[PDB]
Amino acid sequence: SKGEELFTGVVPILVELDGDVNGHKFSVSGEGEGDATYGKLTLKFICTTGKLPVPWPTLVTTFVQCFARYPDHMKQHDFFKSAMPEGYVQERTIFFKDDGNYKTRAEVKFEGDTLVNRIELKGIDFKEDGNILGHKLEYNYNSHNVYIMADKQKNGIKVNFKIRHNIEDGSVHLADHYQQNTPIGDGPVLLPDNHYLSTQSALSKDPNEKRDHMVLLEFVTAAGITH
Amino acid sequence: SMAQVQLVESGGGLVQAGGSLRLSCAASGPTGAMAWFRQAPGKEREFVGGISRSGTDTYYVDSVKGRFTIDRDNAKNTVYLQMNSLKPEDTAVYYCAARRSQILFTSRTDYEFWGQGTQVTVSGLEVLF
Ligand code: NA
Ligand code: NA
Ligand code: NA
Ligand code: NA
Ligand code: NA
Ligand code: NA
Ligand code: NA
Ligand code: NA
Ligand code: NA
Ligand code: NA
Ligand code: NA
Repeated sequence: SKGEELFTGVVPILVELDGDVNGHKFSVSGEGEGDATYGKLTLKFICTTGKLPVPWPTLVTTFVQCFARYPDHMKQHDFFKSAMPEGYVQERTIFFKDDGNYKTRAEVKFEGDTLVNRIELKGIDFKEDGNILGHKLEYNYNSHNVYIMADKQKNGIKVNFKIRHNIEDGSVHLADHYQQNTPIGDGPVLLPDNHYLSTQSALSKDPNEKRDHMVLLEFVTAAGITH
Repeated sequence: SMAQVQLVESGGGLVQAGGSLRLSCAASGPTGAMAWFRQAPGKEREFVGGISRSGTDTYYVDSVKGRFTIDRDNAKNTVYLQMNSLKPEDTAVYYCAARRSQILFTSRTDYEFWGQGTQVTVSGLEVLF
């Protein structure tokens, strides 16, 4: 395919986020590379406005599912690459149990040879001493299954999953993700049969990075269709 | 899109504690974030300050905040470091550095291009020689 072909090798990534959580404003820039052959994403982010006012792990899902590895028998179900290079809009609402919610709108598209994820994020109704604004999340991440169905209406897909954030007191805080992706271009896209992405992530720190930052590794593989 | 460039440092030199020195650096072509590192003797190269491609993001380590200033000229492909109220502990070999990406990361490992190093010597002696 055409969209497929843009991802046969390593692709550089840029990420830019403008955020407002409970009126608390911030900006993040990140960069790295994706290799959809392995399903691998590696990214580093800094908060360019000072200290991030929310925990880094709450922004992992917001910070490029076109880098998922789709097995060959599933390649006709890969909406994300099929919209490329024109790209897609990715919108979410993320509900933090008994706390506030994020609403995000991103454009994911090629700018030159670089895959760019440009995000606007608005967060409201957070408890000022909740787990999020109180910074009670552990700096880590777990594995999740990302459920994808076509939304033929909108020529795109609808996606839902629940993230498990570990809290420092031993408990777990769920973030209910509702997501829609719609193509930016006018070319045809692949509308998939129901399937899911198996995602796994690991967060770390660059011991030499003086700014508030996050290093993210994601591994993502599609599954749920047989043969 | 950004390419291989060479960095040519100028400025620096010898100064008495409390004085001022300016460093400058010229890239062979356009580049992204630019920064200054320094290597004091028998210590590791360390980040000093830097500036994003656009100039709207700068960052300084705490020990120089308020005394050092950086700015850049994307028309001339240069950057400078104006160092005021210098202290003997600011003595070091200073390196200009750059990266293709616009983003002002601060780890040595994030920078692809390097100057050769320019000596800055700040004398705490009352009589320099
Ligand atoms: Na906060
Ligand atoms: Na997120
Ligand atoms: Na997240
Ligand atoms: Na495909
Ligand atoms: Na996105
Ligand atoms: Na852990
Ligand atoms: Na778990
Ligand atoms: Na330039
Ligand atoms: Na900038
Ligand atoms: Na200059
Ligand atoms: Na570079």
